[PDB]
Amino acid sequence: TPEIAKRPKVRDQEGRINYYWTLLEPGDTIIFEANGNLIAPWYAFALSRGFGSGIIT
Amino acid sequence: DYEELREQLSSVSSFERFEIFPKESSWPNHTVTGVSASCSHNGKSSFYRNLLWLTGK
Amino acid sequence: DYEELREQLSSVSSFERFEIFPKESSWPNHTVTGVSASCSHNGKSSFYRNLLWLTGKNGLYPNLSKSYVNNKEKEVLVLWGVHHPPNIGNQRALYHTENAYVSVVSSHYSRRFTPEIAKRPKVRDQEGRINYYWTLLEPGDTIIFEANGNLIAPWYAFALSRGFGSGIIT
Amino acid sequence: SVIEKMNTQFTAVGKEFNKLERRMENLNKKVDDGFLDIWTYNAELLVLLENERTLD
Ligand SMILES: *[C@@H]1O[C@H](CO)[C@@H](O)[C@H](O)[C@H]1NC(C)=O
Ligand SMILES: *[C@@H]1O[C@H](CO)[C@@H](O)[C@H](O)[C@H]1NC(C)=O
Ligand SMILES: *[C@@H]1O[C@H](CO)[C@@H](O)[C@H](O)[C@H]1NC(C)=O
Ligand SMILES: *[C@@H]1O[C@H](CO)[C@@H](O)[C@H](O)[C@H]1NC(C)=O
Repeated sequence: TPEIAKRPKVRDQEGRINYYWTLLEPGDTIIFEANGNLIAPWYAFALSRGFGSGIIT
Repeated sequence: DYEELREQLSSVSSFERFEIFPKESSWPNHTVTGVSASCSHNGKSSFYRNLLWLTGK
Repeated sequence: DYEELREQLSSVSSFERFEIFPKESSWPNHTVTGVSASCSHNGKSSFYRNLLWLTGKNGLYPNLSKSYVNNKEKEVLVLWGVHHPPNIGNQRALYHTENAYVSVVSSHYSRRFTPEIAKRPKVRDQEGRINYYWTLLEPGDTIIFEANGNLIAPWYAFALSRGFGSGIIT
Repeated sequence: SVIEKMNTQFTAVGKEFNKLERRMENLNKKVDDGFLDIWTYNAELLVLLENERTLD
């Protein structure tokens, strides 16, 4: 649900967007519904897994 | 679960970006708008490439 | 997150207790009262030294809105409580509403709380409860603090001076 | 033998933790520091003992 509140201003915004995610298994289905405040997916992506890889800075 | 996502993506060797709901044809009664001022591109107000901020139409 | 707080305080070598909202001048339309019977001091009913259990004054609990700007070089630990009455009648009694909520926001987080009124087994003579919550506010950060009832406001929040080798033992 | 004994590190690269996950961060750190001190100890001790044994 939305949590409307005044925030300290960050990057000129007093509001916020939370980001959420899931990994959908092959053959699985996502039923996606909203009554507002939805930022819908685009360029969701298929994952090809492997190993030895990771994230470094 | 950002930290968890960083971990899930650590083992991804590749991926396929898909249009899931990419066009006005996926969203005939919703549009993409809302605050774009803080996610600008080369000085122009804009939105995230992989997400559709939907508002009513 | 008590266990997490015990860990955060394990590296604190010192701190400065601040009055954040200490007086009737910080709270002209709210007062400090409510159940004090179980937090007595030398036999007298009382309240926590670093927290202000606010109730309405003259029948009202105005939407509360306060903020603190951390204009210090140190991180500030802010503690709050949320009251969870044993009965709906005890919320009304403090002029808190049925739709009371607490909303705490800083540039890096937001959390919203609502009361969960329920009869509890009686503990230390109370059928209700108070949950305690906290955050560490970074230098230059601001907390916007709001409530529609059930708020136990901070007092003697404190600046943390960090170090190492320290911790908590029993 | 010394070369064969080490397990190529096809392991976690590193992990990030949240503000309220300090105990988890510290557990992970303890695990990394623990394993690091154990392996530094074992690596240096193996080399010192093997060097003394080799020269002997
Ligand atoms: C758009 O709205 C019309 C009118 O309510 C409806 O008939 C149509 O099916 C909607 N489009 C989609 C993709 O649901
Ligand atoms: C990208 O980073 C630069 C850093 O100088 C910042 O000024 C700009 O606002 C950022 N833009 C977006 C869309 O995040
Ligand atoms: C107390 O209430 C009065 C009347 O609504 C208001 O004018 C005043 O600003 C309030 N005090 C504070 C600190 O907000
Ligand atoms: C303090 O501890 C004593 C232990 O005998 C207990 O009887 C008393 O009620 C406690 N008081 C408070 C305020 O916690």
